[PDB]
Amino acid sequence: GEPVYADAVLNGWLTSMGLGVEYVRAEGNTVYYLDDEGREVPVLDHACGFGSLIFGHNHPEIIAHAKAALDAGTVVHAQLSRQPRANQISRILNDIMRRETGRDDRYNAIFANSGAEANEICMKHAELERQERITALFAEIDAELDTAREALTTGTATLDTASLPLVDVDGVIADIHRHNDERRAERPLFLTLDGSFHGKLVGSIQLTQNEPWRTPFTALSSPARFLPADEPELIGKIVEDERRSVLTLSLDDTVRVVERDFPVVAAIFVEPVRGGSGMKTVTPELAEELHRLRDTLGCPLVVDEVQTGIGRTGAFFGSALLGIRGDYYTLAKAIGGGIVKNSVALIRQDRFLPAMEVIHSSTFAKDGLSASIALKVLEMVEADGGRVYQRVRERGQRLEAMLESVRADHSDVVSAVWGTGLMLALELRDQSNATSQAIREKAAHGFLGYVLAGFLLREHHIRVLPAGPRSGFLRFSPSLYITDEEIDRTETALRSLFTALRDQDGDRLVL
Amino acid sequence: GEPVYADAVLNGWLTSMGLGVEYVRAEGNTVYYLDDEGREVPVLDHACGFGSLIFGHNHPEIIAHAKAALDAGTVVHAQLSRQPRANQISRILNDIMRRETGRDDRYNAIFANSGAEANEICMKHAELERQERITALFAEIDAELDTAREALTTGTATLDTASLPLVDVDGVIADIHRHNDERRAERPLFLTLDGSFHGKLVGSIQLTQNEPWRTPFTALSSPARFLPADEPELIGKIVEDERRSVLTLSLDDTVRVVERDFPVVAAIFVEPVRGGSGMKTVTPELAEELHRLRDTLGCPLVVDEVQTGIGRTGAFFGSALLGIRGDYYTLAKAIGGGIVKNSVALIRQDRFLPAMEVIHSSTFAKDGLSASIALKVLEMVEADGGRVYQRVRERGQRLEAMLESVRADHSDVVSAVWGTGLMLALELRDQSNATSQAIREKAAHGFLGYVLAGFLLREHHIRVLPAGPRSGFLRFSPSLYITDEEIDRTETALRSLFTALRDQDGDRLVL
Ligand SMILES: Cc1ncc(COP(=O)(O)O)c(/C=N/[C@@H](C)C(=O)O)c1O
Ligand SMILES: Cc1ncc(COP(=O)(O)O)c(/C=N/[C@@H](C)C(=O)O)c1O
Repeated sequence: GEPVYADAVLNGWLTSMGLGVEYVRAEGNTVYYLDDEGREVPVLDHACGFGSLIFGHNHPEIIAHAKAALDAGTVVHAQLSRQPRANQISRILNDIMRRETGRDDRYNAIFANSGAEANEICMKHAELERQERITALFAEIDAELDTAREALTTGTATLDTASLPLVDVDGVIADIHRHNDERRAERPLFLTLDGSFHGKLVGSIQLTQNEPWRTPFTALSSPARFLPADEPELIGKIVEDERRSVLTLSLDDTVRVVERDFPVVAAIFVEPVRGGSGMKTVTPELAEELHRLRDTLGCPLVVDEVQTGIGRTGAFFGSALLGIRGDYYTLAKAIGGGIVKNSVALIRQDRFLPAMEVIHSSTFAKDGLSASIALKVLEMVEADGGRVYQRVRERGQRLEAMLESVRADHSDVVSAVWGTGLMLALELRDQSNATSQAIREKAAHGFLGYVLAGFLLREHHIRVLPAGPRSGFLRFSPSLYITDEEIDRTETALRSLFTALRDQDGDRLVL
Repeated sequence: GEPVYADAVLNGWLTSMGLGVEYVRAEGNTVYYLDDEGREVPVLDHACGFGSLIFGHNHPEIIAHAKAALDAGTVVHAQLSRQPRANQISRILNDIMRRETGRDDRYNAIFANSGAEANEICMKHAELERQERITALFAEIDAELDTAREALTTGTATLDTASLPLVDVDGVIADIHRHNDERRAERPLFLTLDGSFHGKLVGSIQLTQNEPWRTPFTALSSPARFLPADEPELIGKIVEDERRSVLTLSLDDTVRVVERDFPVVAAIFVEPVRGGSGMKTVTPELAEELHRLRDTLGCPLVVDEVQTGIGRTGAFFGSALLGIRGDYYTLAKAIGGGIVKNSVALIRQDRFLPAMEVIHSSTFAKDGLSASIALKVLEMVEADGGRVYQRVRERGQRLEAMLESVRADHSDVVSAVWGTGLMLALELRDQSNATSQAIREKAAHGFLGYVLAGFLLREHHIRVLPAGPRSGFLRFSPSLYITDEEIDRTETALRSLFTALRDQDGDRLVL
């Protein structure tokens, strides 16, 4: 009961899951904690900043580059001056996306500080595009109203009174303007997939499924409809329910009050590999439903590659690998080199509203230091003719094979292997009906994955963090330097874990 | 017409204002650009990352600490493990606020990546406190409805039908539950001051006055009522207009439908020195209106010290200097040492809802690198018995005196000096009726301050950026190492500028 100033509830909970440890140094795929005697104990990191460390902890090339930038007196804070590195970074991502998609499209870049901040840049730019669409529609409706009032007052046409349910000339027009203004000021919707994770700020959290993370904040910001990824014959009907009309007058002899489409949906968000769903890759059938939706509503499709980008899936863009044709793209995690904080929103130049370049800004965005490190990260992942993607793919295959080898012999406690390249997960079978009270209680609290992670830490010196809404998945997203030995030690560790879980050995698994 | 991938509109605009320059190196209060010959031209930086650089660009102590942290293999990405540096940082801020306010209050710290992110942590925690208050109110209304239905059905009391406008027993209760649920799901309000700047993300931008920055995004998120800072006899009426009622039944013989207060305001936000208002310090009368409002509505008062904190005003907290008694505090800018990105929300432990420690999170938040640099920044500003605050105050006084000396002789084009410590500004008199076409056109576009900044750049090698919604203020927020010579050069530069503006020399001022 001494004074505590941060992290008491968080540390209490980590301690009870068996994850109460302090890492004092990190290098490559290894984090070190101190044992009772003050010796460094090495632990294999499969979490790696939730997929921030494609090149591992404190990669010597990234550290040396950072130290060189600082020794050179890089201008970190040069707001409202020419910062050509922003353009140079966007040029490279532009060239990479052209190469990987064969599409000769150009993208404007807006930088931020976090993946949620890049996603929110896209939500704002989306809303700018919806205000454009709205101004134009309302401009046409005024024209239609002028032309219907000219026809009606002169006597060239008569108002059809069978259409009057939908609301005297001047009065019916006022009632239309009142209905339309009501509709105009209603919040927009965003469309996401079930299990979607797009960040936890006031805007982005509404785009994040995890119910305890989101539902307390529901009232603050525009909501998302979470479209059922696996049951996509239903998406069509869910978005059709969300159609909203404005009113105008239609001239033919006869004038009629008629409904016209109002743009409600600001954007569609998608993860090429679904972090909050336990690393499920978007299927071709779903990609094609999202394309239909985007073409149908004429809002942008935002591809969140905060986690899937910068080579993780064995291409630079996972959207490119899985055929998702986005309008806007977002990057963060690995672009900071595992040491700094950087993010980018790529908005197709044919859609990009130039106001955004001067009405949106951030103190720290586009800083000199994270700009230099981004150019280094892009140089490293592009080096030697794209062989780094090849290494991700071959390490990814080796590690997926091990995970499948383990599932095949422990299918009683493992349902699936999910993901691609080095963004993988094991789905754990429900343990809410477990023999051991200790396990069953943890499973019923949504903690099972954390307990099991605890086991792997204390018994095998392997750092794993769960994913998914009830910690029903074990994440494996290590560096492209993961060795065959480290993969064998992980296999050993998982056979041990899934053998104890089979045996319902609650005393060994739960403290 | 070559391909461009970022910043084309932004660079076009900076070029036309005469601010089209690239700074290649920075040290202390100096930024260097390259002249036509490729020689370094030194420029005095009065912008300093909008007040991020209390210790200047690339302070040797901060650079050396950062290089040591990187060479030690700092664990940057240790998510969901014990990170004691978070607690150690919060301990120090806690001790500093106690010392400066004499209040023995304790604060929980939640870290983020940007000032907007810290402000949005506070908006979310505010909304968590409003959901608590709402659950409790609705719990009591159910009880009052049970007790009114028991009284009415048994016959112990009769329903008074003069109260029925506000909506048969069971039917009037359903109509109350329908009204109440409607109200429950409505967006909350935030209260801010006129000219308020709190960030530009989906949540925070609604809290930011600047109309072109905000009005396009109005539909996305809960709004702010911008309270008139100078006319605070009107605030009372503005907040009273925003009162909203729920309905219940009140038992006496007689049952009556009655209105009860619904909690609508999530939070009050304030800057101790108002960045978006041209560096106006909050007056005691306004501080006391904000205290009244907070005590009256029982929502938290959030003190945004993103810009005013870490010694800028001549104390660590500007709230402490000006007697603002906040519930939550936010810090960012200087805490990154001018090289990394870090922010913190301090929430009073008596109000702090422990769910927030586990339902809110961020990939980059609380990273090892910015944590080590924060501890260094806090060591430096606290060093040698608080003499750093003394130096801010004496440098601040010297620079304010020069700005007042300049206003006194150029009161035709300068209306006021605003701010405190090293967070100062000159208010420029309106130039929309200027003789020179060139000046008048720029003033009418809101660009006057940028034009003048251009002059100071090209004619005197001084970097100044404007503040305020029509760039009607010139900001001066340099490092505590600003020399007497640099202050003299700034005086010379401003006499020159304000003499040309007096002379309406549009050919010298506008390119
Ligand atoms: C796909 C995706 N989008 C957005 C964000 C938010 O980025 P941020 O603001 O944290 O820098 C994250 C973070 N994903 C990690 C936290 C995870 O699911 O473990 C992410 O995985
Ligand atoms: C008082 C205040 N609050 C919040 C923010 C947002 O912080 P961020 O997300 O940019 O890191 C800033 C930035 N203020 C600068 C931009 C200014 O007043 O010009 C700020 O000054």
